[PDB]
Amino acid sequence: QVQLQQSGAELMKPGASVKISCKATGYTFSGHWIEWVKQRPGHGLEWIGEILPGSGNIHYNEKFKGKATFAADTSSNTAYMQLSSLTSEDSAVYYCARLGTTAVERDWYFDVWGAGTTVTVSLADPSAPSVYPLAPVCGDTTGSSVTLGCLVKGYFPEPVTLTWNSGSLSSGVHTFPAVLQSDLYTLSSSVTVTSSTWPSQSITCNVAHPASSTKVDKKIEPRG
Amino acid sequence: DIVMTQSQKFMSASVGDRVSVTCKASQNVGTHLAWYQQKPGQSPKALIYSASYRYSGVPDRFTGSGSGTDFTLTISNVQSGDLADYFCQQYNNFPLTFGAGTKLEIKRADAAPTVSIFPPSSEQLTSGGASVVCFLNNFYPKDINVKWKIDGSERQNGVLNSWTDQDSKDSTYSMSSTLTLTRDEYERHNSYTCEATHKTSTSPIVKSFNRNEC
Repeated sequence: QVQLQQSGAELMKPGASVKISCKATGYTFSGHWIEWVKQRPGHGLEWIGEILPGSGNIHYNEKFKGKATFAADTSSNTAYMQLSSLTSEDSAVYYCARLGTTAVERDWYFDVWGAGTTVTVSLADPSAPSVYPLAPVCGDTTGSSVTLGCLVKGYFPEPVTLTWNSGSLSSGVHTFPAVLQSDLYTLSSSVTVTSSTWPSQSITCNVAHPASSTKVDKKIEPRG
Repeated sequence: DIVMTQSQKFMSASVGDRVSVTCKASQNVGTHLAWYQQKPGQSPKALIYSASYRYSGVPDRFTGSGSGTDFTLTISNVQSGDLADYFCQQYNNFPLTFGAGTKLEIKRADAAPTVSIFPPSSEQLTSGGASVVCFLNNFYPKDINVKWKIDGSERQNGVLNSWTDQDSKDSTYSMSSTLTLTRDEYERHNSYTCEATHKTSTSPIVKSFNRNEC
């Protein structure tokens, strides 16, 4: 199956440069253009440029003239984009995509996309999250179901990964988008289970913050 | 650059309905236009190229029309899986430019929010903080209002809210609201109240607790 695999997330301080990759399988790597696109949160997609592996032909958007350059290694079926002199406005998700095969009509659309590579550029320093259990009010729980929560406060940068009971709890989960205040993020997640399931059976949120190399498990305890 | 404008940010349709997404180009691009579908978190896929030609494998429920500057993607017999973002792309001139996208919402039956309030954990209080969290889960339609009360009087500052995308399984929306005080402030009051107002009732859904209880 035709596929584009992009490299993992990057956290860079401004002024640095970053080089992300895009491995293409399985087709004739030199028979299609590789395209590069940028998506900042709150903005539409921006076209960066394109490269034809093998021939080495390159085209770039003028808005990225001195910012992005492309390369394609035909022996490894891998395309590369490098970004120089990074600033806050370079923080975005970057997609590689294959330019569909076209004839005289010049139908220049993308027929396969990579999953994207997140680049975060900031001078704020990584901070590990505090993970806080949300147990229901000491009072009653009349209903047939009970909702528990997990509050992930004061971390940077995005993202965190949150699961419940190591992922074996997926129904009834709402993980809410993080909110930014000052230079720190806060994230909440709720899980709703049958009243007979908790507290008789344990419930734990599992939080991973790769940028700080941190993992936290918090078992939700009844308050009394 | 040629600016591609999708003036509708959201749209709603019932299963079986017919709905249309519009895309406006700032200059004449003839028929050189493509449409894409991007499901949440998933990789975008091509639907239409050359304004009206379906990409291979795309159901015939997807039709495209227009040429010059005004383009329309029409989705007939809307299905559950069609819950996604749709955006256009011009390729009449380089640099290629895209529209900002239009999210398709699925209509469903009205549903009041399920409200839960949570006091600050003893862990957070140990560090001098005190966040009160209120979940408002699985309601429809998306518009909702949250009001915090401390000792019976409204409280506005220190509140941060977060909303989910439409759930792909039951088509509801959820919201999280967090009131953050210092421990010093938090221990100077007794009653903390979360109040949810939703079109399904003039009476707000009220969840509350007292620092007394246990």
